[PDB]
Amino acid sequence: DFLTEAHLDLPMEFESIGKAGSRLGTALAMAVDHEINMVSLVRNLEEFFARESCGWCTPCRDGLPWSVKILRALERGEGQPGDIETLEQLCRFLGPGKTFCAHAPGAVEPLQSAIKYFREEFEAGIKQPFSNTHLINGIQPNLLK
Amino acid sequence: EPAWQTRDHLDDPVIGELRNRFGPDAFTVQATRTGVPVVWIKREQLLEVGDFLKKLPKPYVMLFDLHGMDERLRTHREGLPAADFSVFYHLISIDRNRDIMLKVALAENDLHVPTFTKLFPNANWYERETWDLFGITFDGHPNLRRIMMPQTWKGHPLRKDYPARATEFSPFELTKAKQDLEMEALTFKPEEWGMKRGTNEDFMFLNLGHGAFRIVLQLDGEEIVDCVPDIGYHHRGAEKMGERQSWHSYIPYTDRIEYLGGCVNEMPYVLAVEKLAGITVPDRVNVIRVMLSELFRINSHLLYISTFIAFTDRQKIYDLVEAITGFRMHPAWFRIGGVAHDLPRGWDRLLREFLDWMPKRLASYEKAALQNTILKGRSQGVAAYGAKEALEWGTTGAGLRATGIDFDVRKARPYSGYENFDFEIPVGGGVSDCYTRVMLKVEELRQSLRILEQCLNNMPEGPFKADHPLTTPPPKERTLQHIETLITHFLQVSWGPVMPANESFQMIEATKGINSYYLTSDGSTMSYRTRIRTPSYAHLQQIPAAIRGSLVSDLIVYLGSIDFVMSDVDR
Amino acid sequence: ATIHVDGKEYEVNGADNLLEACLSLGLDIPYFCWHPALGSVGACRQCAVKQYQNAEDTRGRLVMSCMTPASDGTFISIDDEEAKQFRESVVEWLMTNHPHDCPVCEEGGNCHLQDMTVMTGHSFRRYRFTKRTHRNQDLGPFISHEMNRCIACYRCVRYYKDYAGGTDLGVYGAHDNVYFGRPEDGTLESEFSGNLVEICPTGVFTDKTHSERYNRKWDMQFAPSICQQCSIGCNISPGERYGELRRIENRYNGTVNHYFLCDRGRFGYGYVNLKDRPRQPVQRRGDDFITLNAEQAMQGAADILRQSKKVIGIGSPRASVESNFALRELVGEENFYTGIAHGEQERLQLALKVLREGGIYTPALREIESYDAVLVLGEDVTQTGARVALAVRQAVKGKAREMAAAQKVADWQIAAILNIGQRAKHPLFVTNVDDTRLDDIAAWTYRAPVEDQARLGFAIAHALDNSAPAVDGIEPELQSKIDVIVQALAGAKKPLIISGTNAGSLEVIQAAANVAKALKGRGADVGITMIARSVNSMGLGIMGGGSLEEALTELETGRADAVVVLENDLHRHASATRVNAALAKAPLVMVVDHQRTAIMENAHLVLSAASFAESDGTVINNEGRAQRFFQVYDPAYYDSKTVMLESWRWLHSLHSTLLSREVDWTQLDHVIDAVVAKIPELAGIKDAAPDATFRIRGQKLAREPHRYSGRTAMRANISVHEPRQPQDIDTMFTFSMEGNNQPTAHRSQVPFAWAPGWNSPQAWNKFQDEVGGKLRFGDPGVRLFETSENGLDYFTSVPARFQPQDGKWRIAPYYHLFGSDELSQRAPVFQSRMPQPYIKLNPADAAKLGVNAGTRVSFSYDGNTVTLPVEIAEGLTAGQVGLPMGMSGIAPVLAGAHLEDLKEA
Amino acid sequence: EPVYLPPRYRGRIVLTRDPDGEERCVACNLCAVACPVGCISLQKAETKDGRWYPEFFRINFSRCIFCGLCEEACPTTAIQLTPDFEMGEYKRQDLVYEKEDLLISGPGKYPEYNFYRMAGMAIDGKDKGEAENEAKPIDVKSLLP
Ligand code: SF4
Ligand code: SF4
Ligand code: SF4
Ligand code: SF4
Ligand code: SF4
Ligand code: SF4
Ligand code: FES
Ligand SMILES: [Ca+2]
Repeated sequence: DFLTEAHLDLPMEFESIGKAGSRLGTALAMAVDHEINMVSLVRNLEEFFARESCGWCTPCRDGLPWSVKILRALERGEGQPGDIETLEQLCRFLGPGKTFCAHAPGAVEPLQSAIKYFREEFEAGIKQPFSNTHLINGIQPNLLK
Repeated sequence: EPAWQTRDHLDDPVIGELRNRFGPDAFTVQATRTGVPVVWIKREQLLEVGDFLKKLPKPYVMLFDLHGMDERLRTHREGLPAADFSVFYHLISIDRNRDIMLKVALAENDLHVPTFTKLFPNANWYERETWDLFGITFDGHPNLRRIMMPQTWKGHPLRKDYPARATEFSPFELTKAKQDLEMEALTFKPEEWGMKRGTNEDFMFLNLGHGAFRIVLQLDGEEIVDCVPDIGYHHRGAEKMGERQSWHSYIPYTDRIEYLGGCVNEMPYVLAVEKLAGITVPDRVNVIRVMLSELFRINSHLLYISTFIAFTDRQKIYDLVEAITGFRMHPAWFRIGGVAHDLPRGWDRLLREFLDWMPKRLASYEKAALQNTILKGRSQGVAAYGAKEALEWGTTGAGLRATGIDFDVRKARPYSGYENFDFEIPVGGGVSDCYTRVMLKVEELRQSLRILEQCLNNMPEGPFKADHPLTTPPPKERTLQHIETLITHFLQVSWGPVMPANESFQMIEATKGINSYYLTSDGSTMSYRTRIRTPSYAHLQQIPAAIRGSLVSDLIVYLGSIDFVMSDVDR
Repeated sequence: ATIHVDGKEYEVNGADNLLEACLSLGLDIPYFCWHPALGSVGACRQCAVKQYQNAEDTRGRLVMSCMTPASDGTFISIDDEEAKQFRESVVEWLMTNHPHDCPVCEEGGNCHLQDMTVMTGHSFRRYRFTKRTHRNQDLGPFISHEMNRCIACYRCVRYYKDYAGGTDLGVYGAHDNVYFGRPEDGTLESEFSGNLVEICPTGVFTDKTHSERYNRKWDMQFAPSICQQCSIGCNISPGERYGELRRIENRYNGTVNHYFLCDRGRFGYGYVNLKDRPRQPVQRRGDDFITLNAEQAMQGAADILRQSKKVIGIGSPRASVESNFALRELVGEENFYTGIAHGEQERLQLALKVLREGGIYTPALREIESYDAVLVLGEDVTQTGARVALAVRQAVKGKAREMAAAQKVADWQIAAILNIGQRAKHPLFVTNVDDTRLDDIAAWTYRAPVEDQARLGFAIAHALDNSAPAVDGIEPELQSKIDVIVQALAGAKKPLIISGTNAGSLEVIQAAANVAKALKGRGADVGITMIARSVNSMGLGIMGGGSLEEALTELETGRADAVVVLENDLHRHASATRVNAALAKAPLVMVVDHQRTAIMENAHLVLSAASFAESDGTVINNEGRAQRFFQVYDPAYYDSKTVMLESWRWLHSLHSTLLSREVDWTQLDHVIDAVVAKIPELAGIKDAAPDATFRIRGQKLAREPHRYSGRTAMRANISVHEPRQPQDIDTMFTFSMEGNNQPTAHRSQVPFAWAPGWNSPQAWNKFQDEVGGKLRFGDPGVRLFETSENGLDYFTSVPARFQPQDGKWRIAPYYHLFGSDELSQRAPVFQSRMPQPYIKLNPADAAKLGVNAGTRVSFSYDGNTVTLPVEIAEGLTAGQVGLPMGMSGIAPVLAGAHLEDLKEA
Repeated sequence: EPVYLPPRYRGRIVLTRDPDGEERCVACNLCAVACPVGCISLQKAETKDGRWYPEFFRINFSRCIFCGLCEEACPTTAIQLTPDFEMGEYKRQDLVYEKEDLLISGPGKYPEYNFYRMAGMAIDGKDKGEAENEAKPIDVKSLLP
């Protein structure tokens, strides 16, 4: 998980970082400066995690590319309503115990931490109205409210 | 807690009263989606329970329905007593505005129930039909003969081992049936019909020729002493078709019951299927369904008033319905979860042109009805009954409200958002003759035009199909574009939608009274049981008890005054 | 164990996983990657339930029900909102890349993915991005490949590799571009590749033969039948549409063929749909062929039979028990001859004597998978009884199963089992004239002539028990390998000896009986399996009768002047010149057959019999199991002039017209009662299936699904008036959907599996008592005989070793799953899969002949010189020449014969 | 005077073509199973390029109740009910309309829809990945991770 400047005073232990919403991990921390857009960073992370999937289990194999495509759309300014909630549901349903191994929980940890802290950049990615269906001429669409 | 939630209705006061009277172990309360407390009674306590319900402080006064069910192939019978067959009794209390369904379980080797003709006289025809179609005997019945099939019929067609489809035609049996129809007047035996004192010897037996049916008449000169109407000439086996079509593909058959109704007959079926499916439809669906049902009710009422005493008004309605649905008589347009299409661009223009042109026609109809002294001399005072006679015979609709009993389904038990529309219910005096019924139908025509004005004026914007996964079929543009919608459409039009196993019920105010669909799902893609209660059945059974001592012309006028069709009677 | 699902208490097996336990209770949990026969892996992540620590736990945790044991005091929720949400999410993630293909997909209406998409409640797409796509492969004539529809559930590779043992199907690639197929374009090599069309829950692997004449599942007319393509008797669901046989689906039988067929029985049904079949009785008058109806054909045949002095009847192992018995009644018991040769009959009756008198219990096909050691003697099991080869593979994997059970690893956790038992497997010892397809898992393979295989069997029996006759001249290295076999067979708890009549040696069967008797003498739980040649070979053996040679002798000597040939072409059991001369000598030949055979040119009357699709009957397994097969469709429903009756119906009416000069189209149960009255050893066939009066609460059993389409249009081009529904007086089934096919109905004959919400072959879970067990009220079929109380004696006729003599060439039989069977090789889709006619030679013999690989040599057998191209076989022994049995010009009766004048053409 | 029929009017049934001029029917048999009367009968054939089409197609119009459920069930919009009611016949056998009596030369009421532009199955003129919302097939031997 990403952590903020307020978390910088925590001792690098398993228990202290675990109580902060992250894991100590390999203890090799990486510093993100203010010039780095969080949506592009998380897009890079999810692109890595999606293409390093082994393909065995459905949530990682077919739910990390969905997050990658959403983050590419938000990075291009082509996001649509539903995208951030789809990212949050992908974070929820790729957690521990939902996938075969721990590649996908660790994959979606930066995503949920970035949506939790830097939600403004993700929300600024959304610019288009939602549409995944073209008009068929003789058929009147069912206008769901 | 939606309206379609499975309930047991243990908070109903009838359950506490029955428990305090008969003991807690006397009956089994079943959880259904019928909206009704369904209790299973022992066969030996059945007349006692019926007599107890008849004498409550707000008594159950009307036997709404009585029929059978073949429970042999029903697998999901959890929480139910062991039954090979069952007989259900739907009883309606109007003062309480409640109803109860008693169920009697029967083994295959002992198919006989005590009769209700000493409590509710419409049980006569109901028990005759239950005997004809299921083979269940009712002990004490005055004449338990076949009512739907001919008397020389082998087997009981609503049993689960009886094949639904048509057997091979034979000219052999055809010429036998022709030769017994030629010799029927020569060999008329007046106890194969329930008659008595057959040839006094001044009495004459004739047969008379809204559908074609026979009625045997017993005459003292020109006075009617007794009559029995011979029905079943219009029997189509619609309930059997309910057991042999998918839930989606049974809709045209629902149209062809009460053929003047159209969408009015469509409505209770899709409402009961949506109760089975756990579907709540949006407001645009509710308003579309109300608008189409009121258009067809206006059409049926205009035909009834024109018959009793025209072509332009029904033509305008038929063009509007043809533009919306693609068909005039049997639109087949209501769907499970919504309607088949959205409203066409230009529906409001046609409805506004129909509503701006109708009130002057209504004023003309009221002039031709309430100012016609020849009609006011020919019609009133003849074939008249009060509230007590209408309640005990299951009379609904214009006759019941013409007896002064303020009972309409659209107000007492609202459905499809009828409580959002402001409309009045006309109720007459204490006398239900031809004249009062006709003026009640005229006032209902006025109120239906009010409902149509409210449908036109504030029509909701939104979907014409529900968001539910069981909406059959799904919206066509998503079907043609999206693979999961294509999958749902594929399996919903081929194998059929799977309704989870439950029992549902919906009663509506049809054009001729109260029409109800009682649907039993065994968890499959077809109906396990489709019970259709139609008002023309109960209205036709009241004909012998209403013209005792009238003349044959008075019988003809009475037949004209009752709004009925033979498809509604026989289904 | 005790589990609580959504607050309801259930009693289950604690050794099962929660998915199979909950499916056995009728609860619906969506699943893709789990199969009852393949075990649990946890790939698809679809079967999520919510587990709680105890009764007073509310938060829970999503667990995967196929990887969770159904232990005692378990608390799960299927209908939890989070579990339902996650299962819908898994379906959604699968749907993100799935092609918009359902109208043009052969799996539609039969698709497990369609069913689970509907069941999870997912019908709204919110994915707007692109779908991944894949190129397709060419997998041969039987399987059609469409990788777009794949959901990466790994069932195909798990089945084809871990279960069927095939080697040319795999998974390639990575993250979301995983590809399931062959490493290159080409035909799938496994004999059980056809079961991929039912293992795969999507439309990736589909029946190409059915795709040629596709119809949806709701449009089929199904019947429960028995596969006719060898002796194993696998239960099938043949389904027809518009008067032609369309598909062979697997019919679940927890005792025989549970989930799987072989490719021969699945794809060699196409002889039924041939357009040159007899469809009407035809009488030869001069050079004219007069078409008759049933009545005048019976009258003319009866008059000719009455004016003749002796009438003989030649049956077949193709025909049912009822048909062979009807011929036996028509011609007389002493005049009835089995249509097989004398040597084939001798081997068949020895196999029957070993089965029903040897005192060793013969296992069912399912029970073969529980034996601890397997010795296969002479029988090429993969090419003649293929499902026995698959069951042998499972029994071989039993060792890894035992090793994993020793470490307290559950039986469904197949990956842990395969990891613990790395390459350890139960001992398998096969013998053949060359290499087999079981050599990859065989602990030892012996390539030798049939005499030397029999001698190895006799030596194994002598080393197991010294009372068995000894074999002299065993080489020290062969004696060491015999000692290896003896140490493996003696230490096994459950040894199994498999042999059969296809090896062409009586002594191989005697040696197998000797090994089984020696193992039984040591107290071992030994079983013996015999592979017969045809579908009703053991039934024809139990019925008995003279050989084909005796019938030809009667015809040639003139003692018989009328011959009735039932479902026999007579060229696969005798020489064609002798058969042709003997049938040309007879003044009446009457062939009751459903296929245009070569003996119909000499025939004076041809009765258009019905095949298994157009007829009812009983056939006897290779293990002695009587099984009923029911008629699929009425042949006369579309073509009104088709007179294609059951063979026993023809023969019973011919007998009645010979006796009392009136036709009598009887009923099937009358013929069955006649069989069980006249032949007491066939009395078990009465209980094979119930009679025609059997009802489920008063209604017959439905042959076609309840949503059957086209009722008032499928025959409208012939006549707009709808004909009468065909009447089935013979069986409890009706030729309509006005009937019962409920999964909870008290029957054992299920025409097809369908439940509301389960339109796929996964609907079989509803028809079973526990999933992967038996059918809910028992499997169909009945064993004719029990295990005898007393055994046989040791066979002391030990043959001498094979001596390769100059000029002669011992014909070594090679069998092919596609080509050795007669009717299946007539099916037009098999000619692509058929091997080319190749005569196999040793390198030494071919070098002596001056012949290399591919050049054509000519040899004369029975005065007939034929030419075949030479294939070099290293595994063959010198002095032997390899021939493919059952192909064109090579009768299976040549197995063991000698050859003359093998020279280059 | 001629009778006016609205565009939704449920009359004589036709099989239509796509904008390319080929018949829209893929012989999926959904219309036949959705027919409550069972008066549709057809058979699937395939072209050399793998295009599914009806080998024959027949409608028993003496049985047909003109309910429009087949058109509603068609997922290619091939089968349509057109505003035409003049179908009286001398013989009932002539009321069985074969494919030559049903296949019109145009798209009917739906002027643009093409099911084979949306299906993933490869036909002639549409290779793999050339349909709507479909990426090009990535070869499994690709150098990219
Ligand atoms: S979470 Fe692990 S097991 Fe699942 S696909 Fe990803 S890398 Fe493979
Ligand atoms: S595999 Fe199933 S869901 Fe996919 S296209 Fe075929 S029928 Fe449709
Ligand atoms: S090809 Fe079929 S069985 Fe194999 S992984 Fe894909 S969907 Fe599963
Ligand atoms: S093993 Fe034999 S009986 Fe079974 S499917 Fe194959 S050919 Fe048929
Ligand atoms: S309109 Fe209705 S009855 Fe006519 S072919 Fe179509 S589905 Fe069948
Ligand atoms: S539903 Fe449409 S595409 Fe499918 S078979 Fe019928 S007309 Fe053809
Ligand atoms: S069935 Fe359990 S995860 Fe696939
Ligand atoms: Ca038969």
